[PDB]
Amino acid sequence: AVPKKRTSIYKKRIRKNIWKKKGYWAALKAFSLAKSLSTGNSKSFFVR
Amino acid sequence: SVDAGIGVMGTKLGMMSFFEEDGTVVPVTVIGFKEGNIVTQVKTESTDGYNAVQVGYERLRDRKLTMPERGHLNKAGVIPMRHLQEFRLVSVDDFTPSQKLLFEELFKEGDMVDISGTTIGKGFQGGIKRHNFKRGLMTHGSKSHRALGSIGAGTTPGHVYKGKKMPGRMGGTKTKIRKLKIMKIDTDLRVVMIKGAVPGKPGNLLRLAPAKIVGKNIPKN
Amino acid sequence: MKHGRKIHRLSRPADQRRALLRGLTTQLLKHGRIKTTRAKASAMRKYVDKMITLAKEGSLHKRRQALGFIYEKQIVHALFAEVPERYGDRNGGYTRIIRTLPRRGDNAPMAYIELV
Amino acid sequence: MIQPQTHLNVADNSGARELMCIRIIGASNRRYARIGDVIVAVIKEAIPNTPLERSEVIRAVVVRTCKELKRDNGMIIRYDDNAAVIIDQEGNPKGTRIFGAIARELRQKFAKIVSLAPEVL
Amino acid sequence: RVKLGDIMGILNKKAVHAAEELRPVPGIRTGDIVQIRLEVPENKRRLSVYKGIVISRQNAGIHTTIRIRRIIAGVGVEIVFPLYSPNIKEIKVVSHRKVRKARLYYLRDKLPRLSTFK
RNA sequence: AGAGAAGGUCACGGCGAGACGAGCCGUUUAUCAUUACGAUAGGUGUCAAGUGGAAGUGCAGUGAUGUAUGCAGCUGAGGCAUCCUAACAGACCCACAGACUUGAAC
RNA sequence: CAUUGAGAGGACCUUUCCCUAGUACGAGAGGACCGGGAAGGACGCACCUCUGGUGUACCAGUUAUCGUGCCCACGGUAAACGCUGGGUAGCCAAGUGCGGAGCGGAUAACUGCUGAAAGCAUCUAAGUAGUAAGCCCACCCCAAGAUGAGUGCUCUCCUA
RNA sequence: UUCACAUCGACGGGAAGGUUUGGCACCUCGAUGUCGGCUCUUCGCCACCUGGGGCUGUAGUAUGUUCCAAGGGUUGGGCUG
RNA sequence: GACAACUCUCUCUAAGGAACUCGGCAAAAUAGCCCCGUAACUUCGGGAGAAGGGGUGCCCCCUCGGGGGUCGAAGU
Ligand SMILES: [Mg+2]
Ligand SMILES: [Mg+2]
Ligand SMILES: [Mg+2]
Ligand SMILES: [Mg+2]
Ligand SMILES: [Mg+2]
Ligand SMILES: [Mg+2]
Ligand SMILES: [Mg+2]
Ligand SMILES: [Mg+2]
Ligand SMILES: [Mg+2]
Ligand SMILES: [Mg+2]
Ligand SMILES: [Mg+2]
Ligand SMILES: [Mg+2]
Ligand SMILES: [Mg+2]
Ligand SMILES: [Mg+2]
Ligand SMILES: [Mg+2]
Ligand SMILES: [Mg+2]
Ligand SMILES: [Mg+2]
Ligand SMILES: [Mg+2]
Ligand SMILES: [Mg+2]
Ligand SMILES: [Mg+2]
Ligand SMILES: [Mg+2]
Ligand SMILES: [Mg+2]
Ligand SMILES: [Mg+2]
Ligand SMILES: [Mg+2]
Ligand SMILES: [Mg+2]
Ligand SMILES: [Mg+2]
Ligand SMILES: [Mg+2]
Ligand SMILES: [Mg+2]
Ligand SMILES: [Mg+2]
Ligand SMILES: [Mg+2]
Ligand SMILES: [Mg+2]
Ligand SMILES: [Mg+2]
Ligand SMILES: [Mg+2]
Ligand SMILES: [Mg+2]
Ligand SMILES: [Mg+2]
Ligand SMILES: [Mg+2]
Ligand SMILES: [Mg+2]
Ligand SMILES: [Mg+2]
Ligand SMILES: [Mg+2]
Ligand SMILES: [Mg+2]
Ligand SMILES: [Mg+2]
Ligand SMILES: [Mg+2]
Ligand SMILES: [Mg+2]
Ligand SMILES: [Mg+2]
Ligand SMILES: [Mg+2]
Ligand SMILES: [Mg+2]
Ligand SMILES: [Mg+2]
Ligand SMILES: [Mg+2]
Ligand SMILES: [Mg+2]
Ligand SMILES: [Mg+2]
Ligand SMILES: [Mg+2]
Ligand SMILES: [Mg+2]
Ligand SMILES: [Mg+2]
Ligand SMILES: [Mg+2]
Ligand SMILES: [Mg+2]
Ligand SMILES: [Mg+2]
Ligand SMILES: [Mg+2]
Ligand SMILES: [Mg+2]
Ligand SMILES: [Mg+2]
Ligand SMILES: [Mg+2]
Ligand SMILES: [Mg+2]
Ligand SMILES: [Mg+2]
Ligand SMILES: [Mg+2]
Ligand SMILES: [Mg+2]
Ligand SMILES: [Mg+2]
Ligand SMILES: [Mg+2]
Ligand SMILES: [Mg+2]
Ligand SMILES: [Mg+2]
Ligand SMILES: [Mg+2]
Ligand SMILES: [Mg+2]
Ligand SMILES: [Mg+2]
Ligand SMILES: [Mg+2]
Ligand SMILES: [Mg+2]
Ligand SMILES: [Mg+2]
Ligand SMILES: [Mg+2]
Ligand SMILES: [Mg+2]
Ligand SMILES: [Mg+2]
Ligand SMILES: [Mg+2]
Repeated sequence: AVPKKRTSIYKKRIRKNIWKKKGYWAALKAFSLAKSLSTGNSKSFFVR
Repeated sequence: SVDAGIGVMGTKLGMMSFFEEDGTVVPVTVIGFKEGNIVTQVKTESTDGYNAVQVGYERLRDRKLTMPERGHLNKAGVIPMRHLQEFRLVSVDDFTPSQKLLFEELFKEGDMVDISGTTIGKGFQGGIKRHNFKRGLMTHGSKSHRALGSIGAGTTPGHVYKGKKMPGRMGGTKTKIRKLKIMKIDTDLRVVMIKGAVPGKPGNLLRLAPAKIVGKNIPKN
Repeated sequence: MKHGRKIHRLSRPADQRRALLRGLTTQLLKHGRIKTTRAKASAMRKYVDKMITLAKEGSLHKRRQALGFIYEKQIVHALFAEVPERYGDRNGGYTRIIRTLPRRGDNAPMAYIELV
Repeated sequence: MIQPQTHLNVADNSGARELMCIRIIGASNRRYARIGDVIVAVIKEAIPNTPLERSEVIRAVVVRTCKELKRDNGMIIRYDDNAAVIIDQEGNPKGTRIFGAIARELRQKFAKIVSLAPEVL
Repeated sequence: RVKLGDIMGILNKKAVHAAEELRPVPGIRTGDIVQIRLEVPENKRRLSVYKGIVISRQNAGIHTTIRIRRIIAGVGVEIVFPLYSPNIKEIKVVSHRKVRKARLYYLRDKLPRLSTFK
């Protein structure tokens, strides 16, 4: 099956923005993790 | 769906076999209970628009409950409970918030019950398993096998129908098993033995009501 | 599906996964602490503990059962020396799992499994 | 669990050595003959110079299965072969003497057959 | 005061002491030649006697099961008895056979000789 | 603007829930002294269950092998106990007494 | 948190046999309507106590061969079990349960009662009575994105 | 047997349908393609069974014909492209 | 990593056993070795490994194949 038409500019921008939103949730995990290693109290975690 | 009588809730403990004097073996589900089956709230036709009684079931540590809910059970004067449910009657005069139900007083022997529960989730299931589709030919040349088949007619109508049966998620739902029978009640262990299967694996949550018989327990319409 | 199938697959077939686990535990007993993937660690717990609990009893029977798991004899004998000393009071639970930064190559979650 | 094309041994005098089942009767649209069901069979092998000729269409009742019969005692029964007994449309066995064990589960519909039996289970 | 998993196990132990009280049940394993007497719901006069070898024993609770094989009139019959059943009256070990398995299912493929009793 | 409402998401231990999200349960593991609610997972200990008689050492035998020690040994995806490991450290969103009109009441 | 239910779906299926009664009916041979009772079929909803299937978690035999120094004993390989014999939990059916209820409502055909237009008659023009596996409610799941976004209980709105 | 109209209904007439064999050539030619099975539907009613009826040349059982009714059902094989 | 549908490469499947299908297509079955036995038909070469049956592991003993023992559900 092929694409009978070509995908319009704006719709494509919406789909790719959806794929860019996962970056937002990743940035939240990363931030929380940083604030956890920034106290040096975690015994479950280790860095070198 | 007005319900005949008050029901209680219970936990499915799993099945065993149970003899009768003449050596008839009946398989039975054993339904245990926990601290609960307390009337929480009562709803009058005036106030709520209809007649119903809300029973709570499972006890719980206080922390685990949320502030709105805890406030809901403080208004009752009852202990903290995990599951609330509603039974819908035609006459609510016998019930007062904080009252307690005993399943020994609502269920005798040889009585008919109705067991509602949640089903085992089987996940995302194919056409075969979910709808009993016959499977196509396994060997002479055929490439189909467990596949769905054709899903509609030709140019006309030229789209698939609503509700046309397809692979999707199977199980994991409120199911009601009508007209069961109570074989034996044990006071010592506070347990009820019911002939046959009830939905869900042990540790489930069940709802038992006295059976709705469409002629004689219910409003005619 | 799986309901109540409790085993760790590690994305390997049975044969390889067995051999993998044997290997990883001889490493753990030889070095005392190692770095792996969180999955491999969580899977490896059971077999570590099997070996330790094995050596707590010490019988020629038990020792033969350990020899037929671990790859290197030397490590097994060392175990049957050390363990009654080091673990005598600990009733179960001989491993620590301390997780870390993920791997650069694939972003596989890592972890540090320690012989406690 | 006799079903069409199944081959059976005959349990009586009637002079059929072997039956091939073609139909189950009285069960509506069922596909399974189990013990106590009437099946239409045909004769495959016969005992020579007997009133029965091979390639005959006849009625028989299934008295033995390799599938398992469940009584209410919790008791279960499983034989080593499938066998039937050739009857009339009256319930009377054509042959007059029966081999092998049978069950008390046949006592309701067939009297004759439980009577002529060497053993009852 | 009984916790729930406890309840499920407990009910079987109660059932089995209750049944072993009325009618004590023998030590019975695979490879045991055995005679059983059933009280049939029809015929008060004679309690059915089944002889035969024990090919298997499945332990579960009140429903623990025994599988007796015997050759009868040239037709092999296996029967499955719930052990604590009220309809069983007497059960006894006639003789013991020396066997290396937990289930003799291979007795179907062997000769009739091995299933022949009484 | 500081702070972090009720609650939510994340994180962390999970599942009889699950393609992913979602759902559900947990997150210092109580006290008790008369009920029940504070063990999520793994481990360890015991129990059901399976398999079917371990290794070692004895005896018998020219030997293959049998027999005793012993319902053994292994296993235990199931129960029940016990905090021994890991549920550490924590992070993010979020708090105009609820625009305007009209009756009614006071 | 708990629910009302507009709307939407699933399901309301069918066969023998037995009482009624060898009663009506008929010279006999034959043999009922109506209403009760059981067993089945197909289909649906669950389920794992039993009977099993698989069960590359496990346990046992066993062939070839290479390891562990050698005997003993174990480990590897014989694709994704070397080959066999068993199997718990799961999942599953051939196994186990359960379902199809309504002196509810309104009709089609039809049978009717009062009864005119046509001082007779007429089931119809007024008005009504019976009655269908059909239609609609009841049964079972979903369901307030039902933007017409419902109702109920409780909770929270700090500091300067 | 009497009796056109229980059931048949000759000689002729008036229709509907659009499933047969056709006429037409409006249609697409580039890669818009015929008959059977498998799987999977769905709809029509001119009703094969199951629900209710009228008439019978319906004693009863079973029919015949017709009225309303499309909710459900409509097997497994030997033989054929 | 996880362990959905589904497709593919594979192992197994109760009772039945070609009912499948255009068609036993694909799978399953058989299999080595020694011993007994071996048809119509024939161009007298064949057919023929026809078909069909038995035996088979590991130990001792005898003769240079036979007897005795012994495990296993099953011995190329
Ligand atoms: Mg809640
Ligand atoms: Mg699931
Ligand atoms: Mg098919
Ligand atoms: Mg294919
Ligand atoms: Mg269109
Ligand atoms: Mg991969
Ligand atoms: Mg391998
Ligand atoms: Mg373990
Ligand atoms: Mg069993
Ligand atoms: Mg807050
Ligand atoms: Mg979430
Ligand atoms: Mg999580
Ligand atoms: Mg914390
Ligand atoms: Mg635990
Ligand atoms: Mg647990
Ligand atoms: Mg030994
Ligand atoms: Mg071994
Ligand atoms: Mg010696
Ligand atoms: Mg045991
Ligand atoms: Mg504690
Ligand atoms: Mg800790
Ligand atoms: Mg205001
Ligand atoms: Mg204003
Ligand atoms: Mg609701
Ligand atoms: Mg509605
Ligand atoms: Mg809508
Ligand atoms: Mg509806
Ligand atoms: Mg109805
Ligand atoms: Mg009479
Ligand atoms: Mg009737
Ligand atoms: Mg029925
Ligand atoms: Mg089962
Ligand atoms: Mg079970
Ligand atoms: Mg098996
Ligand atoms: Mg199983
Ligand atoms: Mg070497
Ligand atoms: Mg090996
Ligand atoms: Mg190698
Ligand atoms: Mg190779
Ligand atoms: Mg490999
Ligand atoms: Mg196997
Ligand atoms: Mg059933
Ligand atoms: Mg009317
Ligand atoms: Mg009339
Ligand atoms: Mg008049
Ligand atoms: Mg009149
Ligand atoms: Mg009118
Ligand atoms: Mg009516
Ligand atoms: Mg009706
Ligand atoms: Mg009906
Ligand atoms: Mg709302
Ligand atoms: Mg509005
Ligand atoms: Mg006319
Ligand atoms: Mg043209
Ligand atoms: Mg095209
Ligand atoms: Mg019509
Ligand atoms: Mg009719
Ligand atoms: Mg008629
Ligand atoms: Mg007549
Ligand atoms: Mg119809
Ligand atoms: Mg229809
Ligand atoms: Mg139809
Ligand atoms: Mg895979
Ligand atoms: Mg292979
Ligand atoms: Mg099979
Ligand atoms: Mg078989
Ligand atoms: Mg077979
Ligand atoms: Mg055969
Ligand atoms: Mg054919
Ligand atoms: Mg043929
Ligand atoms: Mg065919
Ligand atoms: Mg082939
Ligand atoms: Mg092959
Ligand atoms: Mg072979
Ligand atoms: Mg040969
Ligand atoms: Mg030839
Ligand atoms: Mg041979
Ligand atoms: Mg031999």
